[PDB]
Amino acid sequence: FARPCIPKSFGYSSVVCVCNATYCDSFPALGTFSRYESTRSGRRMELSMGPIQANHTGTGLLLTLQPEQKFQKVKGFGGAMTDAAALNILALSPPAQNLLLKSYFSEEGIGYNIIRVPMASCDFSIRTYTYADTPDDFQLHNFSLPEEDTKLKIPLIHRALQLAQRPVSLLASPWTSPTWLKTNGAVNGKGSLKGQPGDIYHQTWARYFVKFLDAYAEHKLQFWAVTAENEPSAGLLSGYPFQCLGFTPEHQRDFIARDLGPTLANSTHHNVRLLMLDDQRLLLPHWAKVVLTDPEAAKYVHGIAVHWYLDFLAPAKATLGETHRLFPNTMLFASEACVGSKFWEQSVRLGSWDRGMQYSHSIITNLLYHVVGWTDWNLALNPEGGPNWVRNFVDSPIIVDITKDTFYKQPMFYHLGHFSKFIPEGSQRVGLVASQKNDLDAVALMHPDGSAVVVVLNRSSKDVPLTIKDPAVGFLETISPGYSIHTYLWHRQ
Ligand SMILES: *[C@@H]1O[C@H](CO)[C@@H](O[C@@H]2O[C@H](CO)[C@@H](O[C@H]3O[C@H](CO)[C@@H](O)[C@H](O)[C@@H]3O)[C@H](O)[C@H]2NC(C)=O)[C@H](O[C@@H]2O[C@@H](C)[C@@H](O)[C@@H](O)[C@@H]2O)[C@H]1NC(C)=O
Repeated sequence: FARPCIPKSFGYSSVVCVCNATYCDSFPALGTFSRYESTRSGRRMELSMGPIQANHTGTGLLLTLQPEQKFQKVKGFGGAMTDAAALNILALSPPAQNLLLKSYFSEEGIGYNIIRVPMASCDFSIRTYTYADTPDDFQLHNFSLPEEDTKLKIPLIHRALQLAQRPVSLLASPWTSPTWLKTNGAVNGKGSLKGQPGDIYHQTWARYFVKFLDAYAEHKLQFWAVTAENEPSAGLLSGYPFQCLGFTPEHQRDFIARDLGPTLANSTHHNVRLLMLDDQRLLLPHWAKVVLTDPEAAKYVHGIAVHWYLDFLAPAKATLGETHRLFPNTMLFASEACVGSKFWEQSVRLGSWDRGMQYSHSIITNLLYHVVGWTDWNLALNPEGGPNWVRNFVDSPIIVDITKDTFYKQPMFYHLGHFSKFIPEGSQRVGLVASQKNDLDAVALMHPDGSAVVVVLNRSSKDVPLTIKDPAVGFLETISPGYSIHTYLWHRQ
């Protein structure tokens, strides 16, 4: 049954939806379309229908589908299961925990199909650890998963998979290696692996990845992909305040070529995809050129992961678009995003419409430039945006209010849902052209069954009447209200 949003305002531009132990909000014909609408004024994925008409006339804005122009296939959408997300979720009563996970992972919720999992601690942990902290354990004999994995992350990831109808892909990323493998002997700061790729430090580090995949397999979890390192550029930066491990693109190239690729290929986990970069898109296309023009590294790289944080410095055509033109067979994937990280921003703005529009504007732009997936950061945080051992607080689509056993679903959650619920793995992006200049962001995709989905974000405050033309089925006449977001679905059969 469709239970509606319980709105609550916290003084910002829109409302959150209040969920608790007993209550959370939840969820065509032919010649007919469905519309799902979310507005700043408070509408939350509201369903409505309309006719696909045969003829159309007028000089209004027209968006024409080009279903014969086929682009990338979609891997999917989801978020990260950090220690911080696990702690917050486990601090609710079990019925409330089930409503939180169902929100994300079930068909009654928004159908996430990706989960990013940090390999040992990052800033969103309450302590500083790796899986092999015993000094000079080159053998990795004292390699083990702490309670953070065995009592927190793993059981939650299981509950998620149990609630999913869609098959879920796990993605793993390390922030730092054991400190005895690092030039600087610390989890943070400027510092990289000692020595040079091909050597004992590097074979050990590669072996750790396999050790990690082995331990997760023992608990019956398998990975779709790993990244070669979270934000390699970080550890190049003097003073870096939290867990990091620096690689120049050359160093990453040679690590993948001589150590990490071979070690994964020779393992039971040879089907695991390796993704490179896992950093700002401004580093593209340079990094892809350095890594992929080496045939010894190229043969191990399935794809390129990007983070959104310096987007403003890096227009998508010159970065994502140029990477696709040079390397069309190496998928681009967005693996981390969050709002509220800028020193001047308040970490959590409960009910922020603006932050929701940032998510959807990013997903659309990324999809228009060949990106196959998009992953949020922390699945849930507290009202302060934590916890986080260095107070690097940020926002999250779900905020958990522990002392009240309630959690808030923010507009980011819905802007995300507009994609994740209606764009399953295997969907494919198709062309869409606009009849004239406009302030909308729009993308069209084809489901595996051939049915259409179109998402329209209105970045301006003015209501925009428009028409969507599907070349051999008809016309959808609709209105896109100011600031709103719409998903349209229709069968082309
Ligand atoms: C979990 O959240 C739910 C939904 O928000 C809480 O229950 C709801 O409780 C509200 C008010 O407590 C209730 O309200 C209306 O009717 C009033 C009289 O006509 C009117 O003046 C008022 O403003 C409300 O519009 C609403 O009907 C109800 N929602 C549903 C569908 O249940 C729930 O609360 C607690 O559990 C039940 C038994 C509830 O009715 C309260 O009496 C309880 O204290 C939340 N749980 C907790 C722990 O807060």
